Amino acid sequence: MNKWLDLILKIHVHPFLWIIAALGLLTGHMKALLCLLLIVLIHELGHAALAVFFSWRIKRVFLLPFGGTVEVEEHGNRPLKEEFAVIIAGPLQHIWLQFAAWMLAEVSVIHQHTFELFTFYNLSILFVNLLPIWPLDGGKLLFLLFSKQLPFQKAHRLNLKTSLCFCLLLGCWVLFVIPLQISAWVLFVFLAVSLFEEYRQRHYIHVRFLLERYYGKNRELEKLLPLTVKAEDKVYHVMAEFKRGCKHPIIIEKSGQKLSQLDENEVLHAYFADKRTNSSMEELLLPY
Amino acid sequence: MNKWLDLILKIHVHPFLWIIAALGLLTGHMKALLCLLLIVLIHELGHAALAVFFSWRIKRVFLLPFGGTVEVEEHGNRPLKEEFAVIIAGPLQHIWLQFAAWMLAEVSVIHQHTFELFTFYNLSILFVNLLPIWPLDGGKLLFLLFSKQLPFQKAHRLNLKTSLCFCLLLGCWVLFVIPLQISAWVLFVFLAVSLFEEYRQRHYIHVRFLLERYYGKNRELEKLLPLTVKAEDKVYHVMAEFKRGCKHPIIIEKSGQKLSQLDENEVLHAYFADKRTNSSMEELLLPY
Amino acid sequence: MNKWLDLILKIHVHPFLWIIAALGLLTGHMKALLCLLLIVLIHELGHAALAVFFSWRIKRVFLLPFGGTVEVEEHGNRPLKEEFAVIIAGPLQHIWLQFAAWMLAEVSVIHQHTFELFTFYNLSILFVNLLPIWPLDGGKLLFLLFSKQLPFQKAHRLNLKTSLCFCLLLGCWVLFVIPLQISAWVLFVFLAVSLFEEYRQRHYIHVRFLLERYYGKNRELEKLLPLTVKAEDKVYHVMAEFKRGCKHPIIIEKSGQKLSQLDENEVLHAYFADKRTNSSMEELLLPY
Amino acid sequence: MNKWLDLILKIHVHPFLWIIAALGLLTGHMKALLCLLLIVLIHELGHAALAVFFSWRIKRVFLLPFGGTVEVEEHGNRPLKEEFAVIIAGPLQHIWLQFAAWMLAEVSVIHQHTFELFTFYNLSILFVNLLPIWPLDGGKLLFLLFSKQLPFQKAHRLNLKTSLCFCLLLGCWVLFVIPLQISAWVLFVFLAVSLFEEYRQRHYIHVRFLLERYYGKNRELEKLLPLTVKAEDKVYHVMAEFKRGCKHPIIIEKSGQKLSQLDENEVLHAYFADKRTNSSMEELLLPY
Amino acid sequence: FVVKELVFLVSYVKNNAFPQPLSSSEEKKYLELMAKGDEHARNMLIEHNLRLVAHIVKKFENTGEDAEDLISIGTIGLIKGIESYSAGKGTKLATYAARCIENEILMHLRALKKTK
Amino acid sequence: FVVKELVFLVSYVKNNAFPQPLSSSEEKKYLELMAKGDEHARNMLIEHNLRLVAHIVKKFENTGEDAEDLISIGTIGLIKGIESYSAGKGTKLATYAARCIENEILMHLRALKKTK
Amino acid sequence: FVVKELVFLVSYVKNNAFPQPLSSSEEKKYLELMAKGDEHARNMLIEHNLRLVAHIVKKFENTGEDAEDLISIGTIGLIKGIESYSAGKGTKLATYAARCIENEILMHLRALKKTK
Amino acid sequence: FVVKELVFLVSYVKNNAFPQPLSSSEEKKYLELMAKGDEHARNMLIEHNLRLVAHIVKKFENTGEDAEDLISIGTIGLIKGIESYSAGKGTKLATYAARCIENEILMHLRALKKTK
Ligand SMILES: CCCCCCCCCCC(CCCCCCCCCC)(CO[C@H]1O[C@@H](CO)[C@H](O[C@@H]2O[C@@H](CO)[C@H](O)[C@@H](O)[C@@H]2O)[C@@H](O)[C@@H]1O)CO[C@H]1O[C@@H](CO)[C@H](O[C@@H]2O[C@@H](CO)[C@H](O)[C@@H](O)[C@@H]2O)[C@@H](O)[C@H]1O
Ligand SMILES: CCCCCCCCCCC(CCCCCCCCCC)(CO[C@H]1O[C@@H](CO)[C@H](O[C@@H]2O[C@@H](CO)[C@H](O)[C@@H](O)[C@@H]2O)[C@@H](O)[C@@H]1O)CO[C@H]1O[C@@H](CO)[C@H](O[C@@H]2O[C@@H](CO)[C@H](O)[C@@H](O)[C@@H]2O)[C@@H](O)[C@H]1O
Ligand SMILES: CCCCCCCCCCC(CCCCCCCCCC)(CO[C@H]1O[C@@H](CO)[C@H](O[C@@H]2O[C@@H](CO)[C@H](O)[C@@H](O)[C@@H]2O)[C@@H](O)[C@@H]1O)CO[C@H]1O[C@@H](CO)[C@H](O[C@@H]2O[C@@H](CO)[C@H](O)[C@@H](O)[C@@H]2O)[C@@H](O)[C@H]1O
Ligand SMILES: CCCCCCCCCCC(CCCCCCCCCC)(CO[C@H]1O[C@@H](CO)[C@H](O[C@@H]2O[C@@H](CO)[C@H](O)[C@@H](O)[C@@H]2O)[C@@H](O)[C@@H]1O)CO[C@H]1O[C@@H](CO)[C@H](O[C@@H]2O[C@@H](CO)[C@H](O)[C@@H](O)[C@@H]2O)[C@@H](O)[C@H]1O
Ligand SMILES: CCCCCCCCCCCCCCCC(=O)OC[C@H](COP(=O)(O)OCCN)OC(=O)CCCCCCCCCCCCCCC
Ligand SMILES: CCCCCCCCCCCCCCCC(=O)OC[C@H](COP(=O)(O)OCCN)OC(=O)CCCCCCCCCCCCCCC
Repeated sequence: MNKWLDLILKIHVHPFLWIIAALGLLTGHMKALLCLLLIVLIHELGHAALAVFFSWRIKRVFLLPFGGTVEVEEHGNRPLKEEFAVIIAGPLQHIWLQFAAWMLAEVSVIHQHTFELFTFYNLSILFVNLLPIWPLDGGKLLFLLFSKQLPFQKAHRLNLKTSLCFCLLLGCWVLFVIPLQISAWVLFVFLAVSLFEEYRQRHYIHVRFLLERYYGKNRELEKLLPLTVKAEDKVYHVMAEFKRGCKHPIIIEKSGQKLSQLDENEVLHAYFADKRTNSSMEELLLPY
Repeated sequence: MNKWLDLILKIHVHPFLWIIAALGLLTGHMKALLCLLLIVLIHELGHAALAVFFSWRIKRVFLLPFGGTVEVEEHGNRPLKEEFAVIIAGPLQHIWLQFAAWMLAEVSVIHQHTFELFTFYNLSILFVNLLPIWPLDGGKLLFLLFSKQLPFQKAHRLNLKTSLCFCLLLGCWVLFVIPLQISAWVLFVFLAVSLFEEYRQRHYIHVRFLLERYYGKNRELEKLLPLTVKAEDKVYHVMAEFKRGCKHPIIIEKSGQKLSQLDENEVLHAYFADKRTNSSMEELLLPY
Repeated sequence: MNKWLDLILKIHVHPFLWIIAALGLLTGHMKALLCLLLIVLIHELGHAALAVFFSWRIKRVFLLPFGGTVEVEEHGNRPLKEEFAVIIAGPLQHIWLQFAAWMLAEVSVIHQHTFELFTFYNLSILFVNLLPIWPLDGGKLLFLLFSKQLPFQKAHRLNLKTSLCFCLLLGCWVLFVIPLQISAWVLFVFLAVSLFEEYRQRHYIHVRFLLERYYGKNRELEKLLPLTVKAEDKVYHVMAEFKRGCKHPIIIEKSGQKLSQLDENEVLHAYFADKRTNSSMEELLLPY
Repeated sequence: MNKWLDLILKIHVHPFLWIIAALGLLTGHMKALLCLLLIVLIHELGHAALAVFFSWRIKRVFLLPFGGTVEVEEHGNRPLKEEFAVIIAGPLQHIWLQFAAWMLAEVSVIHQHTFELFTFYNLSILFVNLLPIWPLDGGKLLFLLFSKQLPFQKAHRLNLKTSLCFCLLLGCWVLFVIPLQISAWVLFVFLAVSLFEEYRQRHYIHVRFLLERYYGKNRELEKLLPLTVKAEDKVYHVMAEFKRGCKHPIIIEKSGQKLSQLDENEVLHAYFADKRTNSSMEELLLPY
Repeated sequence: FVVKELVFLVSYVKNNAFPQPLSSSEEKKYLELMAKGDEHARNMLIEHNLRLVAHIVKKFENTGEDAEDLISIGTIGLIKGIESYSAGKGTKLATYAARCIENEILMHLRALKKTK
Repeated sequence: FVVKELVFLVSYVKNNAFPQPLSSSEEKKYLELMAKGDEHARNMLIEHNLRLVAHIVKKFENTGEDAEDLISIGTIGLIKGIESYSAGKGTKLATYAARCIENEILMHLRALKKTK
Repeated sequence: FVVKELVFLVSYVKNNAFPQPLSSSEEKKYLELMAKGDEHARNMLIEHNLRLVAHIVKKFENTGEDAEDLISIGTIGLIKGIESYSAGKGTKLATYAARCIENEILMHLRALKKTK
Repeated sequence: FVVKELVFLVSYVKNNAFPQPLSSSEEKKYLELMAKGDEHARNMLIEHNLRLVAHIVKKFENTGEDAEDLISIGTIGLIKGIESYSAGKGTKLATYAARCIENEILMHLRALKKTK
């Protein structure tokens, strides 16, 4: 994949990482630094490769002073299978690192006391990054299950609540057990900041999802599930009852006895074409 | 007078070296930083001085995080003696550096322990900078030795083969035998990168050499060595069998019989000015 | 809901505080930096919260090298109760801060020596921030006490005189008695600068107060207090004898004889809308 | 002087001075810092005031991390008396600082152990800045005497030579006596850099001097000294024999017997008007 | 046990909310494709200009109205401006889009004020 | 005795006097509500524009007048400008208000000179 | 035994291949000396312009030709362009040389195609 | 003795060689005064443009000639450009002065080459 090579060629680095490397060079902690850099770099390259395969919109691979990120540009507009396969490509890749390390140690290329450090760091990083807090990698795995079981908005809110509860639990645990170990405090602050920034844009996320659902290109068409809704609610309040990766025919109820059956196409056309934002749905049966 | 000041106005410092020095000052590594900086600076000032004296086109005296470099713009241009004098100026300053250090330590200005470290670093750098790997200083001396016995193209191919073999052996040793030694991985990677970049540009050097040869106006004519050619190969194969600093009369062989000698200047004139290329010497024997 | 988050997106940090904290971390002053920062941050968040609740126009929560500041844009505008509630919110958080610190130290999370330093700093800051010097917190309470008894202009002059006298006494003490104490010279200079800047702008406050009074639309009418005036002074001297939160019917004295009461709204209307200034009340008694 | 107040209002400060002040604040060396800042600030304000009095072209008053400077914009184009009075205004001013310190100590405003530190620092700074090295303040006092005794160019060159010799002597003294005390090394490198930068622009300095001498506004017209020159030298070579603050009528010699008497006006007009730069002077008697 | 040293490092994928603004050549290609007729190109053109809607909504604060309806009206204005854009005038697309956003918000605000 | 270990610090509320200038969106809304009827919009418009008079009065300094009358008539001129604004002519409110207040102060100066 | 305390370091001379482009003053002087007669000026002019053919040859890649012939024909075209420069037409030497070299390579390619 | 603590601080006056470039209003005043006739204004105008002489002289290096005569010729060119400047064309003074210096240097170089 040529695009993969182009992505590898233009990896950016934060300035503080150079200072950390210089400090570690003049003290003698270079082996651990190289181990951590290699682990993080491969973990991120797996995500980058599986994102390029599906032809997403990757912008930049980054190396923070406390890890690395891949800055993709897709939020809530892709099928569930792709957003699961891209996420799972990270943790499912430490296995071959472990196997290669074991083989190299057995051949006696590297000493015994080096093989232990690599295994410890590898397993520790995997277990830490498997935690169920947004964004990490457990939160983005629980959110998919929630969205498969619940509509988009309710799943989003429940994810936010559970992530916040777990973040406070982790903070309390850190405070009572180990006030030291700066890395824990940095991780906690990063989690809190990221949670706040994500919570600040729920409406824009929902808007992106709805506009994606409008120009649907019929990606591997799915089943149809009808909705029992009365003709007394707002159209925006019923638009918030759409399930990801499914089709939702509308059943209109008027005074106990249903009137007719409506599809997503005409209501979506009315909302994004007739300038009727939040008027009503009682006249959607006969618009004009 | 003024050329030396102009040279002094050319020194540049890499940004990473500033951070290296700033962190080294605080940690306590000060008795070695001055020694390393002084040794590198003098070793490069020797090259700069004997390059300025012979009227070469200096560009910088850039100082790198892992050593120093001076940049000129003369590849395969100047005669053999100039290049030999410029190159040999490097591994000579160490003698007077050691003599001055011993004199300064005899009158007890520097403690005995300091004297050991300086001479250790001096000898180490002097012996490392003599390895037969391009570019360093051993490789360039070997190239100068080859250029005085073999044609230029063969002398530029065999050097590239030998340096590659030596670099591969060094890389195998430093990766699979010695434990870590972060200061040697940088050397190996830099050597490999420089060798690859030099290999990728093997034709521009030849064309520059030919252009320089054509534009010599009685530039101290020297040893004459006639050469013989056959009717099979074109003029390009004839041009490849040229030696540095020698004029080569060419014998035209008309399938066993020899007509007369062929001047080099007329061959170059037909190749460049008369534009009479893409032809064999049979066409050259019967020009317009 | 959302207003508190909007408030959170208003905090700014002075550049010098970053350097102060960075140097303090390395030297070993870490058990005091957190205490000072936390105390200041809560003491200001109290003001910010009870200013946001009453619908005031916040601008920043700027944090200074020698303390913190919150900036509003309401000078002599809001009623007495609002300003009293906003001001008193400062010297109240210290009670629950001390209670929480004692509770946290009783279950042995923080060592006994740490508890002493925190309560020392808490009481010191609380008692320093109650001095009767403008602006601080004591000066504003004294200003409220003066305003609830005296006309506005006299209450703004007497406060500015008293604060000047107190600041001069403090400056004399700190310069000629106590040895150095660099942390007090900053306080003295800041107090003097703020007092001078506030003295230089004594007319815009009055005109803003008059404009606010004129543009009240039955803004919870309250205690009525009629006033008497004479034929000598103009309308400006009549306007200066107004009290905060009171409506003052005016008696027109025709050299001993009283005609009738004069409404405040008509006086303000003639002053601003009817353009009828630069005249005495005799002209007002006989308008167009 | 309003311009003096304007100069005081816009004093610039180097960023590293803030870091030095922050480091001093967190360690406890504030008294010495304030003493040094006060001494340097007053020493520079004296220069600024005496420069403003004569209506020079001041640009900016600066505070380096190792002292302060005043960046005037006049070089070799002013009468000797002004360039002496401006220079002497610095050292002639520590006297009143010493007297005020003594009086304050006697009144018992400050303790005994503070009065000693101020006197030590004051006298030490004066003695250090009285050294005869360009630029400092002894070099700019010796250069005036040299220019009064010798022509401009010769005085400039002799000043440069003596300053360089004294700089090397000081460097050797520092190396043999106290290798430590970073301040000495900073002063030494600053002196070397300043000497080099000044030596780089001798021709431009001379050009400015000659241009000022052309449009002479007759500033307190002075004596006249004739020059014995033969009509066989270049005009630019005889232009280099002009004494500062004097008039130099020209006596032209042709083969032992002088021809006539020439003034500076006509030769200078020929040089800067007739485009005759470096042809000759034998035809200056009858130009055209 | 070994809790004293863990080094909590992070590795994840960051989902941007608003994609960064797009260049000129391929945006002209997008408009040409839309003129030919394609829904996907229209979708990309719309979703690459949500930053303008974000700024217009945030600077229209200090009014008390909730953000959901304002965001919806801004999106409607943006889609109307993109669909009805005319390249013959000779102005940048972003300015026309922002002006359409402002006009639509003012038009809805007038009706809201009339209603209440 | 306890001194030399105090660290004084400070926390206050810093009531500003001149509100920051309005952005390019609130002025049109305030003008529209004023047209449909809102005195609070007029109050905000005449309060957010008090920065100009501060330099206007100081520019008429060193002439022998107490600042009280100058500032009062400057606010009067600001009311003049706000009340009689016609924004359709294609100009900024700031320059109109500045012209009106300077004309008002010039009228006061002429009247004072005639009376004296 | 002595290793782990070496610090290797390096010092070399790094002969460049393409000289840096001439400034806006030396080209006119070299052209004038060439006009009055100087072959060294021609040598410097043809040496300070190798980057042009360096990118031109790579631009004519993936077509099935060896690099030696392409670089030789590019240098020949560069000599063509530099020899017959007429700077009075109001253009830069770089674009004239690039046009000359690309045209000469096109001539070579057409000749090769006709022969084949 | 007490040599161990001295703190070598510096305090001096810095003489700039080339004064920093001047603004527009007072330079127009300087040209107006020169048109009226004044030597001091001409001196200031000349000495405020020595930076150009510095740059054009330093970029004319790589020729072997000494710097004294080049500096003198640059000053002569600058003074000739200042004296003969015409404001009717409608161009910046600095560009005209630089072009005059370049022309003077080229003319003197051609004369030196012819007389060599
Ligand atoms: C353009 C010029 C550039 C110059 C750069 C700055 C030069 C600064 C030199 C820094 C440097 C080499 C760094 C090379 C990196 C360059 C490669 C660049 C790559 C760029 C990407 C030289 O350090 C030397 O300095 C000497 C002077 O102090 C000292 O040796 C003298 O010997 C006596 C004999 O007489 C003298 O009597 C006496 O005075 C000195 O004892 C030692 O400090 C040391 O030998 C640091 O060395 C490092 O080695 C490693 C062990 O491999 C050490 O690791 C750790 O050691 C234990 C202690 O924690 C730990 O327990 C352990 O966990 C860990 O193993 C480090 O600690 C560190 O020591
Ligand atoms: C994008 C990549 C990002 C990579 C970041 C840097 C990664 C580099 C890791 C650096 C680091 C972890 C600390 C991380 C904190 C930074 C968190 C980053 C957040 C950024 C905001 C190495 O930690 C490991 O390094 C290994 C090196 O060999 C060693 O393991 C060994 O290997 C094999 C040998 O036999 C064995 O098999 C294995 O059993 C061994 O254990 C051990 O040092 C350790 O395991 C630093 O070590 C830390 O531990 C100790 C000293 O040890 C220090 O305590 C100090 O002690 C006092 C005496 O001085 C000080 O007075 C005091 O101050 C402080 O109490 C710490 O202060 C810190 O120095
Ligand atoms: C928006 C928030 C801003 C917060 C800023 C950062 C806050 C950092 C605080 C820094 C700071 C005050 C600095 C105030 C400046 C602020 C004014 C701003 C002006 C801006 C322009 C507080 O320092 C306190 O910190 C405490 C915690 O460590 C310690 O006291 C605790 O008490 C126990 C009781 O229980 C605890 O048990 C125990 O744990 C601690 O011992 C001490 O360090 C100290 O009391 C530093 O104090 C300084 O005092 C001066 C003596 O006047 C000292 O001078 C020197 O002392 C000798 C030792 O060298 C020298 O020999 C001598 O030569 C020199 O006299 C300094 O040394 C330094 O100490
Ligand atoms: C624009 C203004 C610029 C101002 C610049 C800063 C000016 C501030 C001066 C700061 C400074 C001079 C050093 C200057 C070096 C920087 C040069 C600047 C070049 C910039 C590139 C103060 O020096 C004076 O400060 C006075 C404060 O009171 C004290 O005087 C007393 O006052 C009265 C009391 O009774 C009495 O009457 C009087 O008799 C007393 O003497 C003394 O400290 C001293 O006289 C720093 O002190 C220095 O000395 C010693 C510790 O003392 C330190 O040695 C360290 O010791 C080891 C144990 O830790 C360390 O392990 C090691 O590391 C180091 O060996 C030094 O390292 C440094 O700390
Ligand atoms: C694709 C990327 C490679 C992924 C896997 C490679 C790394 C696995 C873990 C090894 C330890 C991490 C090294 C960090 C530095 C360090 O810790 O030490 C570095 C150790 C030091 O050895 P020593 O000082 O302990 O003893 C020294 C006793 N002589 O030298 C190394 O190892 C160098 C790396 C191995 C060299 C080969 C490079 C990779 C070739 C391909 C690998 C095999 C591919 C699969 C084969 C089927
Ligand atoms: C115009 C500028 C003034 C120039 C001269 C003033 C300074 C002279 C030197 C004094 C020491 C330097 C102070 C640095 C800080 C320090 O070192 O300590 C600072 C000392 C601490 O005193 P303490 O802790 O030792 O004892 C404490 C025992 N109570 O308090 C000061 O002094 C403050 C400065 C004096 C206050 C008055 C300000 C100046 C008024 C005018 C001065 C007189 C003018 C002439 C009168 C005829």
